[PDB]
Amino acid sequence: HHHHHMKEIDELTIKEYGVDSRILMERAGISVVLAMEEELGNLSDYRFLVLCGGGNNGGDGFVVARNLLGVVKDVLVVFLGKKKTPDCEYNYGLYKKFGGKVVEQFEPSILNEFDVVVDAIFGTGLRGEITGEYAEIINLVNKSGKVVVSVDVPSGIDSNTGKVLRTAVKADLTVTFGVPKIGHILFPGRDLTGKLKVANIGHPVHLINSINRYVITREMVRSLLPERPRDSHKGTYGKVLIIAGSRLYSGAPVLSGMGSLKVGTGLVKLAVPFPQNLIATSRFPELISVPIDTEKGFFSLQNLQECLELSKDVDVVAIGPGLGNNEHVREFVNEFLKTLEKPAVIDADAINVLDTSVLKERKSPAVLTPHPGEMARLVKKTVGDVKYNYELAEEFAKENDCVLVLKSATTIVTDGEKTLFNITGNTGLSKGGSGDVLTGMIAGFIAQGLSPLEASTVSVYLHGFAAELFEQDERGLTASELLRLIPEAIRRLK
Amino acid sequence: HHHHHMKEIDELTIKEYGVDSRILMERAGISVVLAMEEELGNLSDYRFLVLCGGGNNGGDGFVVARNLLGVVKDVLVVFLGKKKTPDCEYNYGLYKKFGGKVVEQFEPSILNEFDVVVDAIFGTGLRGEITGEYAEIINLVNKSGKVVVSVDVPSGIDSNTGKVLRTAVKADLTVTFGVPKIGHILFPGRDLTGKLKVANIGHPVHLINSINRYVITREMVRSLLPERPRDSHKGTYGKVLIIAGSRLYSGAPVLSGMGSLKVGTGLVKLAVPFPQNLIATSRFPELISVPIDTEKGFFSLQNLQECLELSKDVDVVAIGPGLGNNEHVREFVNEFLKTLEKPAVIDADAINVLDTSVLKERKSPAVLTPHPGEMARLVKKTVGDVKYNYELAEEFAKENDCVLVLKSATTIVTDGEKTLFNITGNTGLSKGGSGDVLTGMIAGFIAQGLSPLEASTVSVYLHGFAAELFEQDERGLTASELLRLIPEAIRRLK
Amino acid sequence: HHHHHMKEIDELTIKEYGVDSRILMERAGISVVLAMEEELGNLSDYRFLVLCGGGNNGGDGFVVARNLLGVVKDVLVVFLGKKKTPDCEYNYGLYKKFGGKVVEQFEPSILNEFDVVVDAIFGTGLRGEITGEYAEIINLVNKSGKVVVSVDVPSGIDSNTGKVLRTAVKADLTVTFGVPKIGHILFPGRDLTGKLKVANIGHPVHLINSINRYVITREMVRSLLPERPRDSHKGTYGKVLIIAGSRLYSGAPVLSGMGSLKVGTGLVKLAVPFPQNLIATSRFPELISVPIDTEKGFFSLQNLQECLELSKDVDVVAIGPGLGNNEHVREFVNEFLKTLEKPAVIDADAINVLDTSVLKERKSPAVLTPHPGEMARLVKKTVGDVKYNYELAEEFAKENDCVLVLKSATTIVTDGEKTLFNITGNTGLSKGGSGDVLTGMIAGFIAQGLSPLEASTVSVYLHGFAAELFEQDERGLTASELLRLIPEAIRRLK
Amino acid sequence: APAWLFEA
Amino acid sequence: APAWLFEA
Amino acid sequence: APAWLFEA
Amino acid sequence: APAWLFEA
Ligand SMILES: [K+]
Ligand SMILES: [K+]
Ligand SMILES: [K+]
Repeated sequence: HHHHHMKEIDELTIKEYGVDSRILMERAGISVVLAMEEELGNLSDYRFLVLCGGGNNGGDGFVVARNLLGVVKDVLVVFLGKKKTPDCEYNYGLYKKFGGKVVEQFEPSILNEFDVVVDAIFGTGLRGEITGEYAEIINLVNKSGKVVVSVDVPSGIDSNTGKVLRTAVKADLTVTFGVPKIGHILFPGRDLTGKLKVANIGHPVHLINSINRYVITREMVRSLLPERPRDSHKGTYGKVLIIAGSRLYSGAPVLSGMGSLKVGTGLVKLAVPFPQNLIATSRFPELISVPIDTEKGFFSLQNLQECLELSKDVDVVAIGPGLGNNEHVREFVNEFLKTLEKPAVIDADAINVLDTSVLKERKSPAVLTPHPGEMARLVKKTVGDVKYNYELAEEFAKENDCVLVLKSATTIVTDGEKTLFNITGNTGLSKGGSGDVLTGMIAGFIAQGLSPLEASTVSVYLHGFAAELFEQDERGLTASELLRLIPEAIRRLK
Repeated sequence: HHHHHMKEIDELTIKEYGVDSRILMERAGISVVLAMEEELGNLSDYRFLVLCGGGNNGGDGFVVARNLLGVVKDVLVVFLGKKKTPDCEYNYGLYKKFGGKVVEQFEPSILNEFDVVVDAIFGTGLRGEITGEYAEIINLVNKSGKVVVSVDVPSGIDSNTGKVLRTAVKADLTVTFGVPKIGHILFPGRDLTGKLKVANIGHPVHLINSINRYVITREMVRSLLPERPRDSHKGTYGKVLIIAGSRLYSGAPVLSGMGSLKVGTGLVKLAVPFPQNLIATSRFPELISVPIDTEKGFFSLQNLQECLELSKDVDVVAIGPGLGNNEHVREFVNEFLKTLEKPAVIDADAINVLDTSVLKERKSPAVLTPHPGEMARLVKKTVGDVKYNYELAEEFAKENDCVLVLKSATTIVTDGEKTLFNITGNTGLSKGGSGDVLTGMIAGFIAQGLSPLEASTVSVYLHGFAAELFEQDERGLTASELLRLIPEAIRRLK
Repeated sequence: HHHHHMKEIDELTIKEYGVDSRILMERAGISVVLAMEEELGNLSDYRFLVLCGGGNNGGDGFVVARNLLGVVKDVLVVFLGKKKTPDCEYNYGLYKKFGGKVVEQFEPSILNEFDVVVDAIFGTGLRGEITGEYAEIINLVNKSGKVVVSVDVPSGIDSNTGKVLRTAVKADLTVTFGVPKIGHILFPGRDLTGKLKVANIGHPVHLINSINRYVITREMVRSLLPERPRDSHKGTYGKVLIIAGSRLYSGAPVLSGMGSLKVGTGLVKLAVPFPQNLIATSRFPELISVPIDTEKGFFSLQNLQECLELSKDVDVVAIGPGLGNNEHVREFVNEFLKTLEKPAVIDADAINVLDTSVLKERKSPAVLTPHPGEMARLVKKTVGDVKYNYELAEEFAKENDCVLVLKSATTIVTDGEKTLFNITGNTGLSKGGSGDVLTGMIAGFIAQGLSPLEASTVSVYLHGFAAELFEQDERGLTASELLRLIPEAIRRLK
Repeated sequence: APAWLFEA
Repeated sequence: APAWLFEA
Repeated sequence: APAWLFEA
Repeated sequence: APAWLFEA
């Protein structure tokens, strides 16, 4: 049994394993204290304002406050609720019995006499937009310039989606319990989380591991990287065909091809309309760039047979970067994919012309790599409806029997059963050519023997990690430099 | 007189030079002890399990065991044979007289109480597949995670071929006597050897030097590198013509040409079908890239005369990379080589279309550089029958009066009389374009005055050494980066 | 059973353990080669002249020579004997069969064409003075300025005594087999040995450990240093009385006392004639320096009772440094020691007046610490007869039931059953006051619980080691600076 | 890196 | 210090 | 590098 | 030195 939420995990740990809810709440609060100390150093000179709601997030806040008593310069709780859950009441009682001061009125000037704000207003129990007293207070904290530490989730972020519910706390440090929440991973939530620490508060480890949606980590990618046996030859490491480019878009094939080669693929062949095919070997003569005779500079049905022939002697086919999107391309792409009995990595213009019926009838696997504009056009929805919409991505992958790689600052990788989130990268990747590289990487890892899902997982991590290794300002990163950085990213991963 | 085997060398050292066999056996075992100390440091805290067979490998093992007595934490011999050779019996007797414990029953749990396994089961006397008790024991050692030290050859490797005879020990350190064996050099044996130390155990040095098959060493390549007299001009350093490329394979000529230039050749000219010839000077304008007018993008008999004319003013001709392999190419390649009175380096598609009769009738020398798929097609055998088959390579070179460079992780270089093995390189070379570079290097060294065999020897070493100098993960190495690394490999060799 | 000599050890290893004598001889020679390489680096550029006698030392030399053939620049053996032992004949035969050149005539100019001389003329088989051809040759080698490496013992040194038998080789490096010989340890032999390496050549380890005369090593002294339990008080670490000094020799008590304190003794009291007792606390106020009222500035029988009273409350008594040596001192010393029922450390003037009958009748233990002049006067022999005479020292210790510490550059420590040799120190210790310090150290270690033999062993090692730690030229070392260095010597020993 | 309490 | 062969 | 005993 | 949890 997998478990979508910490709510189910908490309940089981209490009701079935028998851990008192108060023990979990104590472990949560002391983990916030320890995290603060790792981040601020010695706490003894700081004055803390702890903002508590009436739920168990506020209860966690009372634990924090009580544990700082007598050890820091000052502690004050502002209790912002109208009533208290039983564990919140218990820890409120402890805090007062230990000598702690609580007020129920928030005075704007109160921020002046404190150094650190502990945000324990709302956690996973947030429901609906924040207004009123709560909102004014959150807005005052965000204008204050103080150090902000959020308990579980910054108040105002929907922990299931990462959306802001009218307004939300911007934290320097967020301490979350058991596992990261989706709202720490997706934006805008990811941005408001600041530095995220995930604390073990005593849940059984197999329940924590029962979660079906994961952040892609360095350790996970290290274990998936294929082996390089010494006694090998190029065929050991697979062969990729890339069907890409047009008279309009001559550069895309080059970036995709080198993306396959830089991740260790043995042989890469491009099929590109003549004379644009010669661009590729002029820059990188280790590529094979086959000239395709076209009528007007674009792939059409007249090239169907030659592409299928070239596919026979490769392991994987990538298609789409720079193809263009007119009727002749659409007929070619769909007839080709319908007939191709090899794994396919489908990107860019091949997605824009794709008939999703074709995916349903394919026996061989596929990875699709849309950005949200492409995904939107693919399922006929708005960009705002598909962006960071992991449930829709899962549904699409399951219904069409593919892996879907929905690119954004956080990239979602899913086969419909398992969903992985990638958080490596930076804004240098928000630039033409970046996606073309990733397409090559994925096809390359598939050719080397990784499953479509594994190939996609490793590729999105390494593509973002390579961007982070760029030595100058990220806004100056281009795809050609990203390519150069891939082998360093691989070395560092090991 | 040359001597194929250590068996003949041992026999002569005993029977003709008069060294007692027991003195050789003592020198063998103490060399294992010293090697272990270099590799592990101080031996005194380790517990050693020594696995001895009934032959002289086991005898060597008894020497080892006896020499550890009283100096390490524990020593135990498991004697796995049914009888003992006379030297094995002698050293078994010494081991027991010195207080040593021997058991004849192997208990799986015995691995638990030891840190180092000394594998003295089978050496060069292995005959046939390993089964039974022997196999279970080897399989238990390979699952144990202990430090493994093999005496002479890891048990289970055929010392003449490097093949595994059903199962074999995977060693961390192999100590071999007199000379490396072929089974340390060729895979899979090379992989199972781990770190190899070659110990002098007292054979006369001229017998050791009488071996006719050698590993290519740094010192050997240093002594062969041509001189660069200060008062020189480009002609001093030779001229190469490369006949390469096609409308399909435009990059190969470029890699081959720069391979010649990076090893110090004075002038390199390519002949490449127009307009693919312009790819080369667009990347590297120091190349001459002559346009050849072809009918359909491939060399044919119509280009015979022009190529022969271009050959007149060069020292060496390389042919084959990216030519394609159709009937018109086959007629051109064979008529050209039949008529060319210059040394030829024959690679890739020129090998695929080669009529070996043509090699027999050539007055001028040739080097052929196949990978095993190409070699297989060339002699009409299976890849598995030609791979690492040095005897077949020798026979081919002798029968066709050429140098054969059979590329693999260990590359075999032979003229039929002398055979050299190259062990430099890594899996970054298992990628399209790598071979094209090597072809250029060989032609370049020939043009500078090295014999075909010497040129091939130096080139395979430096090509692999350049790969090892790549600064990031080897799987990201491409041919363009290999080219950049060649001059550093040369500097380091000096 | 203990074994005085390597001769008995070799014989047992051959005749009872069954190791062929030729295997021992091969192991000996290869150990010389390895030792030379550690000391010279790569041997390949050097020319070696090996001087072989007709015994097994020369046989070892033939092993060396043969093992250098084909690996170094040149090897020549000069065979200086009239006949050969069987193992020498065997290895002479091997050397020639391997291509080696032997001459039987030594030409003075021959030294000119070589870099290293390997001295394999005489080892432990030397008997009587060296004359004739042998002597001229040894004298020529010592005038040559070449690097000299001696096999087992430099030729001309008596391996049992360290004496030179008319003339002897001065070696840069001596490689000896199994154990150091007495002639490497005692002077002049110690000086002619140069750097000494002791090689394991395959003797059973328990036979090697059966030797009854040992060099005192760092590891041995580390294991004997007493424990310092944290919950302790000064009494834990013992109390020493020092009976020392006179109107003539006021400084000795001070050096002895501080010697006890610097090795960790808990309480030190001196008894010194008034007003000389005040010298001690003026320099080191942590000492107790009791004033003894004397008639003329020396201890006499009138002080007997007071000294015996002071002895009651201590663990050990040191007596002698600076007492003077007249009749009244002699009566006091002998009556005191006859009556004292505590361990005694007897030095300097107490030795000069000692009636050895008193040692025979004492129930309590004693350590005596003479230099050879004092030992000579004590047994009524010449200095030349007692100097480095370990057999006489053993006989004395056994007959008088004491520990004898015979001080010289190599110090001999013996109880008559076990004899230890100390080689730490330098010529800064050849200076008044050095011995006074050592006396204090010994009494201090006894007071801390070490046996007289253990105390003496640790003290002679640390006293010499402290001298070596002096930072400026050794000839400037004084006893006051030696005291300061003791605690650093202790720290370094751990 | 000790990670009983925190995953980064 | 490895000392199978030599004691210094 | 001293290599009387071992070639690497 | 942060000492909320431990005094040395
Ligand atoms: K919160
Ligand atoms: K073996
Ligand atoms: K000697």
